[PDB]
Amino acid sequence: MGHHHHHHGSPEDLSLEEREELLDIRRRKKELIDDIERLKYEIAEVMTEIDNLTSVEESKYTQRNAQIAMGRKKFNMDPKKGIQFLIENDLLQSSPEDVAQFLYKGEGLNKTVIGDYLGERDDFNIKVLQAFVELHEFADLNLVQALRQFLWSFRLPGEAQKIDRMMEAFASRYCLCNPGVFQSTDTCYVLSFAIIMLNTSLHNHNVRDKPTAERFITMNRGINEGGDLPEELLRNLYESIKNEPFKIPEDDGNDLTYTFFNPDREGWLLKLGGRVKTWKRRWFILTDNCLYYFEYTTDKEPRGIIPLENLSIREVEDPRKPNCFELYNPSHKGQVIKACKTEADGRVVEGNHVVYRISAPSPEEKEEWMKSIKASISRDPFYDMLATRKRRIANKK
Amino acid sequence: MGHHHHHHGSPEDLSLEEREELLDIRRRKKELIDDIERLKYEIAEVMTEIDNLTSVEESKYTQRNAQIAMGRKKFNMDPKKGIQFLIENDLLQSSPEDVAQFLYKGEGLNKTVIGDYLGERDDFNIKVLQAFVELHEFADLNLVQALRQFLWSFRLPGEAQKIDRMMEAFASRYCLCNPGVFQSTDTCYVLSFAIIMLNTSLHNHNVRDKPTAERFITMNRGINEGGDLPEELLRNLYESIKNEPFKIPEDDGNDLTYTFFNPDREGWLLKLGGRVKTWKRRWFILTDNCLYYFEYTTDKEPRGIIPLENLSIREVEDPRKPNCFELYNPSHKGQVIKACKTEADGRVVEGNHVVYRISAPSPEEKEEWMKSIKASISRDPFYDMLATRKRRIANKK
Ligand SMILES: O=P(O)(O)O[C@H]1[C@H](O)[C@@H](OP(=O)(O)O)[C@H](OP(=O)(O)O)[C@@H](OP(=O)(O)O)[C@H]1O
Ligand SMILES: O=P(O)(O)O[C@H]1[C@H](O)[C@@H](OP(=O)(O)O)[C@H](OP(=O)(O)O)[C@@H](OP(=O)(O)O)[C@H]1O
Repeated sequence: MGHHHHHHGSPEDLSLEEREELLDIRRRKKELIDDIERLKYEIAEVMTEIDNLTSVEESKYTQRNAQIAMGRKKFNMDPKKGIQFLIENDLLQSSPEDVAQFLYKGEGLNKTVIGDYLGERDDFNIKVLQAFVELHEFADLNLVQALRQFLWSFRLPGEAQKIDRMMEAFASRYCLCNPGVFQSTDTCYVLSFAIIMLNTSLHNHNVRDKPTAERFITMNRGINEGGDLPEELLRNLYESIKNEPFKIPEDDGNDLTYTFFNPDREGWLLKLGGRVKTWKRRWFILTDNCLYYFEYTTDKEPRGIIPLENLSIREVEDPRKPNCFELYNPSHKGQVIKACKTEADGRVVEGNHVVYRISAPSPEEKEEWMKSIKASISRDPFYDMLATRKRRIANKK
Repeated sequence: MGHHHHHHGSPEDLSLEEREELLDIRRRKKELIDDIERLKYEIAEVMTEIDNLTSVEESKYTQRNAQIAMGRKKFNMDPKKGIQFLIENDLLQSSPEDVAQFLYKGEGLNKTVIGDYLGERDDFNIKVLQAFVELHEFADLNLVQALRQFLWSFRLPGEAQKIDRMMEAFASRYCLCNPGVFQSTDTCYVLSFAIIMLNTSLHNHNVRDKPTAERFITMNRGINEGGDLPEELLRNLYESIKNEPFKIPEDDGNDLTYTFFNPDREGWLLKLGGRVKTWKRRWFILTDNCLYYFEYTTDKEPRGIIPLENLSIREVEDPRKPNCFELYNPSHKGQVIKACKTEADGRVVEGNHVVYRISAPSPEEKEEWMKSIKASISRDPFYDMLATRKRRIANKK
């Protein structure tokens, strides 16, 4: 167009050849500088070699390296003994901060053992855990970003009490680094486990219900001490996890972050009677590691309650009913399972079941129920830990 | 056995080949630098070719200001290297007095870096330090006022030997400026640290019990080479610090003047006897790596004295008493601990203890005493240096 000041060319303007040459020269100079730096480093190394360092003349590895290597192996066998060895032999200073730096570096250390050690209730270990989380720089990171760093540094212990200590230290550190984001440490803690469950949900194929961004927003309603967190904040967390699962060190495929299942379920099932083997359709609620069943969805009181403590599942083929499994106690063959139910007259009595045979409406519902029940049983101490924590999260109005 | 931290050596340097290699590397580096310079020249030529001088460009370039700024930048990263750059660029003269004036003005200089440089043991640095203190006028100022002035000029280094050199230089200067105020340099030095400790005690919220003027006065009994300083002088110093904490430049909230804590302890505990296994309530005082115990808080004469050198402490189970710990000699198992105590007849005799078992009224107090005793045993180099000066402050030679 007849105008002025308009290139109407490419996205870039015209370059001049001399300028390009100058740029190339600058690059060359930079390379030369780098080379010089490398040479200087080499010279320094040579000087160190020249210098008298105490050791013996023939040596495959050196004194410091050899001693630290054995100390790391000692740590992996028994963290308390390893730390002690390193301190005694002046390979590591005695303060919680120095020990924490050693653990954070984590060179040649088993990260499961790191987790076992940091999760101990001893006063020294508690102080190391504090310094350990202080080595994680959480300022200006969203909660997932901080979790990614933290969960690279160690492997979560199996003991519910130990998991609690470490996630409490994490949540407290996050909130101090990011003040005003969450109303309480409890909020941060519970949301953290919501993120961990979402990781399992979205990335483990054994989980069929893949929550949407909107669904995850709804699930965390009232988490902020009764209030709701910003929808944008929850979306960023959801999308980060969706895009990339938690990367776990020394991953055995058995990690909590990958196998944190929802232990709760509701729905219709048929159940076979105890002494009298009649099939009845009942509304079932799995909650608090118990299977509650009701005659009608509108009933206030359950028809019966089956504690899942000490039970396991076996699939069975039934002559009449499809998609069957049994709950049974593998330790007490032929013995009645501890449970309660209501008779026709309203009397609450003990159940007469050696086994509970259950039939699901579809193969898919069978698999869902067995997963939920197994999950509920297998991680009960941990779900209990979260439940007692969530109660203090809810506020009383 | 144990090996000494600093080792002695005989001058030997069999690394002729290595040295030669280093020299070769240096030569290569020099060549690289020359090449870089050539490249820069070429770039300049290219720039000239690019530019057409219709006139000359008016952008103020100032080589002298650039060198000044460069020198400061260098100093703040490495004080020795910044000072050498300024000298080579004719912006600073090379005498200790000239370097001292440069640091004393400290224009755009990091005050922590100034302290790092002044504290060094080098012959040149020692001379700079003396000239640096000479540029401070302490005449007609009291010790707090002189300390306010001095502590504006630099930040105290962390190392005990460096602090000592700087505070010795200060105390010497103060006493020359104000003759007759203190009977010795030692008196001035120790009182300076009493003032610093007071600043910490009054102004650091971590110190619970704030000293009164009268506590500060009595704490300093005998400091003037065996005699007391004027009551009103000590009161004036106390009142000045109480009214205004030391103002520290570039303060990070972790300055020595704010964190100079008193580790000495006192309290009632129950102790088990030696030959005769009776439990006695005794008033304990821990100071200068020794545990004293008394019948009454008002006694000057202790019931016993237990030097902590060569001892260790461990928590112990007792059949009857809770919250117990034990002093024992880790290196000589079963050996009687060197101590003295008084008998009912007034004799002083050696103790008969292989261990000193002591019961605290709470688990918390047991933990506190153990921590304090362990800290005493591990020692603190600067606490010890102050202790030494306090011992030399003496009435008669
Ligand atoms: O209703 P009828 O055909 O008489 O049979 C009943 C139902 O199957 C009960 O199920 P529900 O309680 O769900 O109604 C069952 O109790 P369980 O709940 O213990 O299975 C009874 O077991 P016994 O009481 O053990 O015979 C059985 O007698
Ligand atoms: O008071 P009685 O019951 O006679 O028993 C005394 C006290 O326990 C003493 O403690 P204290 O000195 O605090 O009064 C102790 O001295 P230690 O202070 O050395 O423990 C004596 O130890 P032996 O002297 O070793 O028996 C012990 O005989």
